Amino acid sequence: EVQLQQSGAELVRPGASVKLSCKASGYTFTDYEMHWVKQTPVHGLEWIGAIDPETGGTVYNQKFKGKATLTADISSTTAYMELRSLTSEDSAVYFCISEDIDESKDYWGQGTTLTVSSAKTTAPSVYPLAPVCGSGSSVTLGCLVKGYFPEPVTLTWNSGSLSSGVHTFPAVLQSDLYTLSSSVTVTSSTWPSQSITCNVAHPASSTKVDKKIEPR
Amino acid sequence: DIVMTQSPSSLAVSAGEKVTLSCKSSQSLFNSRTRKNYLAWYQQKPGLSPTLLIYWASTRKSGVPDRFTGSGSGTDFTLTITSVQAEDLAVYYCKQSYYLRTFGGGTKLEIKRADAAPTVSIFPPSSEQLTSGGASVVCFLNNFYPKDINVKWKIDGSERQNGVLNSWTDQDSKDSTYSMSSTLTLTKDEYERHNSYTCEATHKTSTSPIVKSFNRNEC
Repeated sequence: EVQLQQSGAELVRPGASVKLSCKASGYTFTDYEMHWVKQTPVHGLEWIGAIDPETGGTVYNQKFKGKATLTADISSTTAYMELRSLTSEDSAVYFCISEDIDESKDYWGQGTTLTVSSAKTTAPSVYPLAPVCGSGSSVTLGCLVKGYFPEPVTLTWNSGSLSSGVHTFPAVLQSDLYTLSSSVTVTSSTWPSQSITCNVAHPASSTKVDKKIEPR
Repeated sequence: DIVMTQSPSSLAVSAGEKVTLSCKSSQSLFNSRTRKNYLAWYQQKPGLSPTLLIYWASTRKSGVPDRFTGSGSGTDFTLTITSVQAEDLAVYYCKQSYYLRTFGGGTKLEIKRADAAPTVSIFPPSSEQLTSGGASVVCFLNNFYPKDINVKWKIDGSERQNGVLNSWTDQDSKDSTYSMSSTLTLTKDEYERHNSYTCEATHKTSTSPIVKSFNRNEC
């Protein structure tokens, strides 16, 4: 099974550089070209460049020549992309992509969220939101993920086995700290007789927290 | 440096309808050795990597639903979705691979549906948050349509504007509605100075707002 492994988040200071890594597995590493793509809300997807691991040959989007440098280590089947002289303009999600010789198939990493900032990494506080004290057909529970930095967090319910009736709200930024929430709606016959737990991952702090929703 | 342009940048349709997405390249993508147009289409859903739909401009990737059809040659290409499903909401990107790679600017596909009122739920600070010394009051306005909506907080009967952060979900892939969270953030000291906390949702489905309220000292 072909897999491309990228770190969830990197936080680096403005003016510094960073080497993002992309660990490939499940195929013969030198057979496939490796591409890098930047995603921002403003520009959508931008191709950065590609390296041929066999030859070390590279090619670049004109926009990123002299910003990015692509390399690869064959024995560790890992591709790297170095970004230099970082600005807020470089904060973005960065994907690696392996292009199969079979042009019907390409393989994407999960994307590394790079944040160029001087602010400190802050793990979230995760708070269970049970209903107000005081009955209906169904019940809505919440999970409040407050005061983390940098992005992202991922949130599931019951390890992802509870996915219907779920709403997860994009984070907002305030005073260099993000807050996000999620709601889940179930029937009153399922909660609280069955356990419902929200699971929060904050990759930049290696945080993985579980909060069981308990009645007030 | 081949340039790619997509249109429209966004469009909305009801489920069951057809959509045609256009993509133009600054030069021909046709290779006169392999006889291929090196043009591909990708679907990107929120929070996921893009997935390949069509390559060589018309060859549907195995396992891609039949309703997706690519077409075109030279500089002009089309992605057709012959019957839009609720789960097809996404940004669709074209990508040339003739000389280098270049992505188009994308088309965001949104879905139209009947109006629906929000279901409003209010949440006092958790006891965990209070023991940590903070206090956030949360209101969810769930499964409404259209996306426009207004929230008013009242504290002890009087409007509160400071300290509110609002956040809209992406359109639901199953029922095509929107939801919105509204969070009033106070210090614990400020929370304990007041008693009644109210969130009022005004939506085009009713002239009367939908109101949820609680009193702190009834916890």
